[PDB]
Amino acid sequence: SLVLDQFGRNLTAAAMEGKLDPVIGREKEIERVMQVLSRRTKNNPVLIGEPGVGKTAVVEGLAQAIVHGEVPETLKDKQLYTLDLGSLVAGSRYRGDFEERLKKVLKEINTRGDIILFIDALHTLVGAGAAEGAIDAASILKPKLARGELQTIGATTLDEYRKYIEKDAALERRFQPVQVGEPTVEHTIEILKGLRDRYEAHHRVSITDAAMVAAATLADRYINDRFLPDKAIDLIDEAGARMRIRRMAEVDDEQIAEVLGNWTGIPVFKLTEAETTRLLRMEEELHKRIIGQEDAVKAVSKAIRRTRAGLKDPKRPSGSFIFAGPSGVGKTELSKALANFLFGDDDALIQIDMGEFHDRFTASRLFGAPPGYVGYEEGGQLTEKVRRKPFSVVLFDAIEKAHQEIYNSLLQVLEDGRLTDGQGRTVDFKNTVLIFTSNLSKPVGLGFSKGDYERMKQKVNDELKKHFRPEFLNRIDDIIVFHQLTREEIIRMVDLMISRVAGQLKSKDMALVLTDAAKALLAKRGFDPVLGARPLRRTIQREIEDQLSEKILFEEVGPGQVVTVDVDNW
Amino acid sequence: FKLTEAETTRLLRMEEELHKRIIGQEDAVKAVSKAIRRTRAGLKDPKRPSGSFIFAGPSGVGKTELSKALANFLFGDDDALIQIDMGEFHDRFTASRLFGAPPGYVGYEEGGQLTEKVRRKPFSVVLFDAIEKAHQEIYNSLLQVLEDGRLTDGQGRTVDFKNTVLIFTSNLKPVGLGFSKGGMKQKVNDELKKHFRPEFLNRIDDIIVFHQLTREEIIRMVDLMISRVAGQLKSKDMALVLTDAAKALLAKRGFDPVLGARPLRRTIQREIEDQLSEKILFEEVGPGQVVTVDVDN
Amino acid sequence: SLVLDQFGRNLTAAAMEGKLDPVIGREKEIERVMQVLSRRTKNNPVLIGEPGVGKTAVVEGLAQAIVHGEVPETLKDKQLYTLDLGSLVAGSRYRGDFEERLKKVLKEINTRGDIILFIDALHTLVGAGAAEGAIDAASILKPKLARGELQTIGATTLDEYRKYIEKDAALERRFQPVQVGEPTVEHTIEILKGLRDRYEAHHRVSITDAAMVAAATLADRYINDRFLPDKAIDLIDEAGARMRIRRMVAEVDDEQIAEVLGNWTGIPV
Amino acid sequence: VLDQFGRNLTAAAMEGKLDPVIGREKEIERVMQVLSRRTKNNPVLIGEPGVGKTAVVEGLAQAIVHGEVPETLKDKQLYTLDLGSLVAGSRYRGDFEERLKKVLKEINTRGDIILFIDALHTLVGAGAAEGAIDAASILKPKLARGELQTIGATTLDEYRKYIEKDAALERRFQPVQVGEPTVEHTIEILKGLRDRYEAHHRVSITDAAMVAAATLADRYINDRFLPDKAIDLIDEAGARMRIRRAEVDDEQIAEVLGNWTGIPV
Amino acid sequence: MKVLILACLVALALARELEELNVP
Ligand SMILES: Nc1ncnc2c1ncn2[C@@H]1O[C@H](COP(=O)(O)OP(=O)(O)OP(=O)(O)O)[C@@H](O)[C@H]1O
Ligand SMILES: Nc1ncnc2c1ncn2[C@@H]1O[C@H](COP(=O)(O)OP(=O)(O)OP(=O)(O)O)[C@@H](O)[C@H]1O
Ligand SMILES: Nc1ncnc2c1ncn2[C@@H]1O[C@H](COP(=O)(O)OP(=O)(O)OP(=O)(O)O)[C@@H](O)[C@H]1O
Ligand SMILES: Nc1ncnc2c1ncn2[C@@H]1O[C@H](COP(=O)(O)OP(=O)(O)OP(=O)(O)O)[C@@H](O)[C@H]1O
Ligand SMILES: Nc1ncnc2c1ncn2[C@@H]1O[C@H](COP(=O)(O)OP(=O)(O)O)[C@@H](O)[C@H]1O
Ligand SMILES: [Mg+2]
Ligand SMILES: [Mg+2]
Repeated sequence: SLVLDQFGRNLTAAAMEGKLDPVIGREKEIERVMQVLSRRTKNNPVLIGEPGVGKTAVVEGLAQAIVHGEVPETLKDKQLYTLDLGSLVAGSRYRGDFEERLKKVLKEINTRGDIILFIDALHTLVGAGAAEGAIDAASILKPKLARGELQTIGATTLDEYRKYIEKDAALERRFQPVQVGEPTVEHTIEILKGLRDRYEAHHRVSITDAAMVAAATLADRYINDRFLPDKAIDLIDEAGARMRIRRMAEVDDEQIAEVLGNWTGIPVFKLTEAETTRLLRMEEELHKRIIGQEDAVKAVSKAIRRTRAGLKDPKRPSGSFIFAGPSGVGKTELSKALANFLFGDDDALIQIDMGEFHDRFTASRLFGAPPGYVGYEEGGQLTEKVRRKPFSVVLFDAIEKAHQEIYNSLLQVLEDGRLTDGQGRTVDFKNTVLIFTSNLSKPVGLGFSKGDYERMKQKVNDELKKHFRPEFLNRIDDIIVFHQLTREEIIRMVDLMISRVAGQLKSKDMALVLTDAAKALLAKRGFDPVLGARPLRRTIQREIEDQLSEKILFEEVGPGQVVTVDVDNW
Repeated sequence: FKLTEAETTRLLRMEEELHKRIIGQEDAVKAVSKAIRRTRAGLKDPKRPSGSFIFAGPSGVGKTELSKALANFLFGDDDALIQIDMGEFHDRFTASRLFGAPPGYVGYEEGGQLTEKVRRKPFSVVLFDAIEKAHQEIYNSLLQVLEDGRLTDGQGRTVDFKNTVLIFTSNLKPVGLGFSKGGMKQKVNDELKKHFRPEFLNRIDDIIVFHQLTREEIIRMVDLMISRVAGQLKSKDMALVLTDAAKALLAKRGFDPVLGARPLRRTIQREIEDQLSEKILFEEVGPGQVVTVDVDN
Repeated sequence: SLVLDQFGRNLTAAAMEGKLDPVIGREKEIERVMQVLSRRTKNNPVLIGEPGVGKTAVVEGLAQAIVHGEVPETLKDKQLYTLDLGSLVAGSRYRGDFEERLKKVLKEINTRGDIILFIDALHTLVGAGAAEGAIDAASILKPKLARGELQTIGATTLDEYRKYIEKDAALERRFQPVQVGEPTVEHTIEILKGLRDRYEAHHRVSITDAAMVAAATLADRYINDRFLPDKAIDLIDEAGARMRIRRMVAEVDDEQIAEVLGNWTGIPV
Repeated sequence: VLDQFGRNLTAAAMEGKLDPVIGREKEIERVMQVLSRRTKNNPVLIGEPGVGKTAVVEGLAQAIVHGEVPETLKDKQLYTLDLGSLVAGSRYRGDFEERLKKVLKEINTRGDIILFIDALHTLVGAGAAEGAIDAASILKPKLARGELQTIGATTLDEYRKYIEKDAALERRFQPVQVGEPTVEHTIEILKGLRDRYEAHHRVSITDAAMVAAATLADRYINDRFLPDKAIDLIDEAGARMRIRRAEVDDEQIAEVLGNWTGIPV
Repeated sequence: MKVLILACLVALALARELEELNVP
């Protein structure tokens, strides 16, 4: 009576007092447990399942079914007890002070006769009074459990069923694996509808029927490490507690989705009017620090506007791009600009140095090492950067220097949006923007022909068909051949590159202003169609940056306003 | 168990229910539907797995999509598909992800990322996506999987791959070398003989080389991919209606024999659902309004 | 009460005594913590973050938010304890001593009900009091944390969140990962300007505003083994600790921190 | 901190039992510069084994008595601490942790303790593991608030393998590089130590012995460092003179070097 | 070059708790 009270929670009395949350659905398994409990010799259902799928809710749903009368007449009016093994070990010091107290439990179950133990965390049972080859709480129960004179529901995480129950398979015999599967999206809506009363009352805020349809769909596709009948409750309560935090109304689709935006980082909430103007102004905001490259700025702006409107495929990344073209025209400048639009900084860009994968065996940097190898404690240099940041821009910088077997690790990345690491954890790339910059010059062909962007687009498109397999270019959304930077585009890149040099001078409490004669001279000495914007970058370094670096050290230009004037031109 | 009257009719409807997702690929479906009819008629070989397939063929014609249409048929979702992405296995030593670490090494307690997926669900469709992109002795670890129907774990547990349907989607541009009339399957079959070790090919029940998606199947594929963006992604009180000239324009732009159905999918996110995503953010047509799509030119 | 005082330190009482340094910024991060703590079930946040970004400083910002009353009323008059897991393993030679000490903690928390049990280094919970035949402190707390009858803040390095909380996938469910990010440089200047009086008082030096602006920009540009809200304080300290050294007031300036950073990485700045 | 697991180096320096430290006056200032910090005031002494890292701290413990403190290191006792001696005697649970929480309780109550722990490669994994409770989990909350001043000592490899591979341990110990001394610095070490070696062995060590001990040790011995392989030569030669009995010269330290290395004559 | 590192994980050297023999 009170022997079980001081070592276990009376879960049947918790259902009479209404302390248990209403278990709506998973009643095809409550009847499955009662089919196991009504057996003769081994009547001990272990509820195995992924962590969070409601394994301990089924027994809470069972203990409610005891007092509702839903229970059959073979388990009618049976007091269920969640036996705390930690409370049995506590209060022991000496030899026998665990094993006596567990025999006090089973003497009462023999006496009282309507007791169904619930060993929550049945993996705790092995090694509970001593080691596995000694008298512990497992070895005491094993004569009782195989006879059928002790009914004991277990619940174990599936990962912890293979590690502790299956490791000593004599205990695995005494229990029946009652597979508690993860709810579907349609099933966890009506789980949330029954749980709505307990969370509307605690948070003092209403919860819309749409918000639980939202918290089921948004928890399914945008969470890929938790399980549904728990990760949907997380969106309800954190939005339920967000509403009672600010009021110290109701919970909408937007209230759920802005919780998930603060939990993953993925902007899944309905865009406000101030922000969605920037989404339509994405090209013009990307053109603030990229110049030209208009077909590429459109192409990566279409991928994000498709993502924010919610028209992207839920089983694919947000965008898969290959930035091919001549070197220096802004293949990596744009991938930093796209990572500054989405975040604010360009070190939020996941730059994968893909040129240092030239070995045919550095693919283990992308998904970690397999079991049996150090580099198993590290999940990988790519999977663990997206397990943390699911909404990312993952730049694969200069892909054409790697081996062909690094591309093959990235096939399912592009089509399925998955990349399972070596330690067995799939990582969603479904919300990343996968950029593959390829650097694939002389202003003639080889031989006799009649001929920039003309006879270069069809050239590099056939050099991607030659270097890649046609299954990789199949999975890439858009391949954008990049323009060589024209003369009128180098003039505007002077304005971009000088404004960082002048930005370096704002810390020196001065400012640099250039004349139109001098910006033209830097552009005339910085133009090269085959190497573009780095010879402009070197010209400003050779004629502006170092000559002002000397004149700072002469004290010739201190914090006064230096204007760089042309020497002579025309 | 002996089948429900509903489940008997569904399983004779198994071709025509897997054709609700797979457009075309008729001999591919009625090779993998017969393997489930063998299992459910009580004619499963109790040593051999339920099905063992190489879905070879051109990239994008439905190799992975049939493995997902099979997994949705048998389970209700394609997230019950055990998909082992074989592009991850590039060298010989990532075979310790199929069956886990041996004794005395780290990762011994986790005991495999394929064996433990099947100890939980022994009835499973196990997809080996891009099996050509594995090493030459990754799939040599599956030479007892496909006759004896079991794989010994690194911890020492033979796991029943008998009630599984194993699928090896191999991936096998225009015309080949030399003069030939017309213009193929024997090129794909014999490339498997040169790549795969013919110990592994004898254990495969059926090698199915897939078809080119014809233009009459791309028109039916337009209706399937528009049915993705409407109803699942336009639950904004928005309805997407396409005129029959608009689906004809998508089929004429998305049809290239050598790739199939991904150029159609890239066309829809270039004609339809990126122009539509500009109209939702601008709220030209917005939530609470039916979208029709007239033909552009 | 007395049971919690011998197994941990009250951070709320430490915030009354002014022993916790000011947390300038982190308003949206403490708001996320108090959002998670106000849940009905699984009201357990974890401040995951890069090592040194102020994970334990966010909770120090919470302990002085309770004293200031800037918390919501559901977290008003909470006593925030840093649970010393070493104090629980200490003197647990015999079987069931650790499990007694942990259930005595939880009996006091259910009694009072105003306890937020901050467990710094939550990766040490998996294996806490784990012996040959014992019950680890994870498996005792897992029924408490899942039902929301134990409010518990964790603080774990992202590296130490893979190896010990994602290798215990049951315990990862019981918590909520509150990503404490590496702050921007302009946020770090406000961190440093808020900590100006604590390091003025201990190093007995006046630290000018440009020195705070330098030591955030100089640390971010020239130090990569640490994170911003720490490698910037690090340059403020060895500035001022050298002035306690060489003088056995002198202002800390841009020159006083650049000569620290020059003697730090070997980079002449 | 009890005298059970270490000893008071400042009480030894007050009684003058520590070695006179000639040289390393710049390194002691860098230790005082790290110890004078409000937070993270934990100088790890990175140097090769036997370059004088304890001799930095033995000179630092003298500087507490000599009054060279920055007034935040004034009247601070400096208990050395063998971290492995707390490990020794632990086969059961809470043996290491009780003796580690006792010595941290005796710092909060006393209030002027500066621990010198050597072997910080032992710190990571002092208990069972990192997920278990080790000394690299108990010290860390107090090593970030400046409430615990621990002076470390690694090699450079132990610092790379155990601290630089440990997340959130790089930021709590601040590196102080105790370099390998030159040959003239090593002679000046020996000039300061000779009042101990001539009074312990009751011999007279000539000036020619030390200029040879700083040269022959670098010339012939490469498995071990100078400010120890040179101190050893005039140590054993004083013991060999006490055994054969008195004056040590470059002939008395000569045959001492010939004893070890494979030199027949 | 393609020489594999062989992690070689040790068995857990762990602590032991105690049953104690009661005395007056
Ligand atoms: N079928 C269900 N109906 C209602 N609520 C459910 C159901 N399944 C789970 N829950 C809810 O899930 C929350 C707790 O998680 P759950 O009970 O699923 O954990 P679990 O499956 O036992 O996982 P673990 O093994 O990690 O403890 C509670 O709010 C509980 O009400
Ligand atoms: N379109 C552009 N807009 C802005 N800056 C550009 C552009 N193209 C090049 N630059 C500048 O050129 C420099 C390097 O170019 P970027 O980082 O874009 O390399 P890339 O185009 O990937 O070429 P490659 O990888 O072949 O060097 C940067 O200073 C960048 O700002
Ligand atoms: N038979 C098909 N039925 C329906 N959709 C198809 C079919 N084939 C291709 N598609 C469309 O194109 C996509 C590509 O199909 P799938 O994923 O099966 O490619 P695959 O044939 O495995 O190619 P790969 O060689 O790249 O692996 C499908 O997800 C679908 O959107
Ligand atoms: N927002 C902030 N306001 C004030 N001080 C801050 C802030 N963030 C960090 N700090 C200070 O910077 C240091 C960060 O160390 P702290 O232990 O708080 O962070 P942590 O990332 O949890 O580190 P660890 O993982 O080592 O515990 C402390 O001195 C702290 O006071
Ligand atoms: N100034 C000094 N620098 C270095 N070692 C010194 C100095 N003065 C004395 N010693 C000697 O250093 C030794 C102490 O050990 P130490 O060199 O500190 O070892 P470790 O460098 O491995 O910590 C003793 O032999 C002591 O006499
Ligand atoms: Mg549970
Ligand atoms: Mg495929």
